[PDB]
Amino acid sequence: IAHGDGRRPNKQRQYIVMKACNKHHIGAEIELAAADIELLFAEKETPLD
Amino acid sequence: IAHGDGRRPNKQRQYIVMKACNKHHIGAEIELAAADIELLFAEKETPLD
Repeated sequence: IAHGDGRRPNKQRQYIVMKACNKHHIGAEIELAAADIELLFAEKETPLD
Repeated sequence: IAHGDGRRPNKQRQYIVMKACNKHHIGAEIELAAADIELLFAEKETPLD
């Protein structure tokens, strides 16, 4: 906004802003027993099995 | 919580808690007079009995 005092005039301006992503990583660890993974494949035998 | 810092991720954990039962015992005493039990089985035939 210009005005009538002794101040210098104002040229038009311009702004340039640079933004960037930030990577994030997540990891969870599961253990599974070897007998558990095995007997999911071994055959049905008896009602207690 | 699975997080992206350098420390070791936790495996799965469980607790097994075993509670018990406390037992309590109450006793009160009752006195029946022998002059009072004796007429409980007797035969009555008069308006005083």
